[PDB]
Amino acid sequence: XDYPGDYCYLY
Amino acid sequence: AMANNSSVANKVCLIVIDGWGVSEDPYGNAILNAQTPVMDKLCSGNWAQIEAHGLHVGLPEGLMGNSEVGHLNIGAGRVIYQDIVRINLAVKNNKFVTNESLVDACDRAKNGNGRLHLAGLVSDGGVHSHIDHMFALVKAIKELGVPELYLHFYGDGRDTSPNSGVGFLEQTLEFLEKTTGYGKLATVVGRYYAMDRDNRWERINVAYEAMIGGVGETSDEAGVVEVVRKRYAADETDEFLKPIILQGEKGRVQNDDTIIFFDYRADRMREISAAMGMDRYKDCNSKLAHPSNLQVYGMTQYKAEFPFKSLFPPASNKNVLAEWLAEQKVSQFHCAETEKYAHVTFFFNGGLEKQFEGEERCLVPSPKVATYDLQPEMSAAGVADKMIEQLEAGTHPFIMCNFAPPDMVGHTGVYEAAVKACEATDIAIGRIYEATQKHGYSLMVTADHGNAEKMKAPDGGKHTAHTCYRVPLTLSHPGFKFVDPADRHPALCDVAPTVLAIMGLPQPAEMTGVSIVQKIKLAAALEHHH
Ligand SMILES: [Cl-]
Ligand SMILES: [Mg+2]
Ligand SMILES: [Mn+2]
Ligand SMILES: [Zn+2]
Repeated sequence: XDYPGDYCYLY
Repeated sequence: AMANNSSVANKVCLIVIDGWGVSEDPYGNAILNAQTPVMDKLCSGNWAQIEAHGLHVGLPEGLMGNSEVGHLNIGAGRVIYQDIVRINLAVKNNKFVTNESLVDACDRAKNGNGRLHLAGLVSDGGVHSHIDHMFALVKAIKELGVPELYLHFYGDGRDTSPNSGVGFLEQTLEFLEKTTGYGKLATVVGRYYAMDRDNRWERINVAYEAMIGGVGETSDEAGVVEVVRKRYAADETDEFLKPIILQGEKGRVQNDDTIIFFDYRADRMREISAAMGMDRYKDCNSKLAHPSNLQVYGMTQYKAEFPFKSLFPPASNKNVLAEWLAEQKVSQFHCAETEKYAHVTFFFNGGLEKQFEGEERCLVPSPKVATYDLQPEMSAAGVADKMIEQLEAGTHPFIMCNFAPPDMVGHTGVYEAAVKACEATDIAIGRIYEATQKHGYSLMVTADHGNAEKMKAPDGGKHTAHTCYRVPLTLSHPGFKFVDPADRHPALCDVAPTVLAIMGLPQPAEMTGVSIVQKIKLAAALEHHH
């Protein structure tokens, strides 16, 4: 959630 | 309102259905089986089916879509490449050698004491890092001519099996000796110590003291695999490896050294990197002197509050649709119920908390029930009510909403509730459509990814996940026809450019998606002439 494309965007 | 509201050629209402994919298989398909007369008509004739998963939305191949990536890509009019995909492209296309921050770090070492360090999780886990990236960094650092390079190997055993580290170690030693003939392994320590994220600074200190002062077991290239095997025989696995120290003092992080962390996942890099590159070394409470004048680089941004340069800093994401409308002095309206409010704000606007000039927001409370299968219509009716009021007012040339039920009820895995969720959503869409025709808006309906079209696994069990199916893109304006891009399937990155084309507005250079409509007149000229 901290920047667009970080690891949370995988889910 | 905003000064240029009347410059638009067409006012657009964009509906983003959450979790509504296009699948012809009727088994467990709550959309097909639900009564959906409105979408049955909107998804006929001139409509499109666009991709919302995998590389089409910047995610690794084969990965289902989701609400965060989906609203991001719809809002941005470009593919935002997820870290893994982005870095892998850089490795494939030999772009590390010209990476601005990597060149910066190598220039610092070369203009300084010549000494550079690589530190991260060494395995093929791919959750926090990948060994392939570390190998690519070593080859680029060599080509860039850095005098001295040391590797600090963090043992995994969590994203890979607990005894695989010896293999990654063997791979690394051979890569350094035979493939590059350049670079030296300096430390091995388990991620339990190096990669804590719970403010257990006594664990960080074990890794810190290994790197700074060589506190650990002395070994060398010839002996280190055997040390690890002895650790394994004593039930000390990769995640928990106590420090092993190679190269002696020269391999420690010393005054004036430069250090790159290669993990791309920030959460477990924050502590060790702040210990090295800021003031959190105090928290380690070590008797060792902290080296002066270190510079720290991260593979990605670990915290905005850190001074560290990043090899792959965040996509700037300038001129997403919401920023671009404001720059064009066109006002806008974003509406969702509680469960998807972040998605129509933070995520749609580019993955940050920013509200642009002229942007009006509307939150509709989601129902207070234990689980949403108990009220499958959720608050779709309220969202439609708020959109209809904006259509009647005519204030905003671009309005958009989210409909939550298909996704949120889909996650309960209750098929009959999912059917009702889709029926209520279709009713709401119909009411918005009638209002757009009355009040002079063009309606476009899409989705952020699928879900409710697949409620059953093949064995008959519940399917509670998003999908890889395409999503619809509809358009009520009969002056345009859909046309696919030349070289790829259409995708969520094409929605915003298409909106702008219909609205008669310019497309910013930062939107590298393409409009996937064509005016009939222009298609007619292209036909009769080409
Ligand atoms: Cl960008
Ligand atoms: Mg149906
Ligand atoms: Mn979901
Ligand atoms: Zn979603």
